[PDB]
Amino acid sequence: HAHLKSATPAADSTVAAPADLRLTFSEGVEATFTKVSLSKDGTEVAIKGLETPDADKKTLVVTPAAPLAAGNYKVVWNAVSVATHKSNGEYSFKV
Ligand SMILES: [Cl-]
Ligand SMILES: [Cl-]
Ligand SMILES: [Cu+2]
Ligand code: NA
Repeated sequence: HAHLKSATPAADSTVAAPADLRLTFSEGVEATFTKVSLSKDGTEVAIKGLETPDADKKTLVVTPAAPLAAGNYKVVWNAVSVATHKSNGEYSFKV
């Protein structure tokens, strides 16, 4: 199963408004079937796009519609690996 190994913004870190979120998994994930919920103080934030650029499909780029307002973000993810297996988790961060 795909484990989330790291993100940027990194879990609990503080950053300036990033362009996007990068989620780096122990395995290839499918952009098509993978879900990522981004919420800011308990309100859905608009994700415009999910993509795996590289061919290993290990890094998931999650592009919000707007650049991110300063504050507290919860990421809830439901990965679907290149072998079709579902895993899930969550983490927080701030800008
Ligand atoms: Cl995990
Ligand atoms: Cl959304
Ligand atoms: Cu597995
Ligand atoms: Na199976």
